[PDB]
Amino acid sequence: WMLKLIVKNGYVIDPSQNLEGEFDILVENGKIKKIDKNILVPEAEIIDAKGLIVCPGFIDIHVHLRDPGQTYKEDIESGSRCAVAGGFTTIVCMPNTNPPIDNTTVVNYILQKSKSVGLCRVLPTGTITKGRKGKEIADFYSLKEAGCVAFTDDGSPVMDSSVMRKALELASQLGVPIMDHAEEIQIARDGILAQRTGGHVHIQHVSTKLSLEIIEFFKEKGVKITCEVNPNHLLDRLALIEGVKRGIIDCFATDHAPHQTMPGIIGLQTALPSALELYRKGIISLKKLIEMFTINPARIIGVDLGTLKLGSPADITIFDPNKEWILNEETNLSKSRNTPLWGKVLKGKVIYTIKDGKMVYKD
Ligand SMILES: [Zn+2]
Repeated sequence: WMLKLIVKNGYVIDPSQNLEGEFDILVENGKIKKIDKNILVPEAEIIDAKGLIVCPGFIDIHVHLRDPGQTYKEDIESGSRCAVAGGFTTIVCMPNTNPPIDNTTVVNYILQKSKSVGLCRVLPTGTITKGRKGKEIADFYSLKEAGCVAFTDDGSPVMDSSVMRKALELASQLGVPIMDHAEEIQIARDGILAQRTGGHVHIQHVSTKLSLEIIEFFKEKGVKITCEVNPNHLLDRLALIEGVKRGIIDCFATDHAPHQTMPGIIGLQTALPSALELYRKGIISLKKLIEMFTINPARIIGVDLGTLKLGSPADITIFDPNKEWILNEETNLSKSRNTPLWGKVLKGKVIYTIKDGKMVYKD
């Protein structure tokens, strides 16, 4: 047993606290104890983070773990390993498993599997409708009480506006978001219903300038609408890039989508170097990049993660923004390989991931 850990010599960035600079972090018994220039205490393990960025552990709010149902493509274990290698300490799994996440048995399965794997926290979402069939609303209260943090029929958009409106009403009562998603009309419908219900809607896919302008319209009017983009897809790509620059897009989300034969691509391990390309091209600041992986996704799902506040669980990611590497058979932790980044030089690499004060990944 080791009780204390010092992360020394790193560049700490914690946007939730407007904190940034060359600081050490003292972790004691799994929680953040002190952040200061220079810390040294006896009987501590020391990580030397010189030349690295130290930030809250990343949160990935759109992952397909294919478990249950298609576990030859990915499973909770392999997806969890991809996630911590990518710097993520918390991942949110989508409910289009087989069977789908529409009852408490499936929720329990995912939570028990995740506890047995012991790498990142896996938060389940539930379906909006029973069987994702689009007709009959699921039991949100029971699903939420079992652990679901959001609801979506992901895979297939909810088509009936009356179903979406009911879901947003129930969601508003429970304080959780609905995740959704011809594109432009659906986003407008969701914003309008979010405004009328007081519900929070998260838009999972935006591909056009008009879509971004509509979202920004709703955000300016104070509607609880947020959206995401997959950094791996950024390299209407140019319109998306402007949306990121202007702050319309709240968060990066991988949409890790394992396949073995739009197209969905795997993404957990490459999210960071992809995002860092936007930083190197001057599209976003480093602080904004970290926000979009930490505090912003944390706020979208309403969890007290994505910070380095004192007393918080010590979920910490430590990365080298300039380290070149390649996603290939030597580094891939997924059961699938479906990404146009396969075999290409990436720049930016997680070096350590720490969850509850324990090193769960090391480069
Ligand atoms: Zn999806």
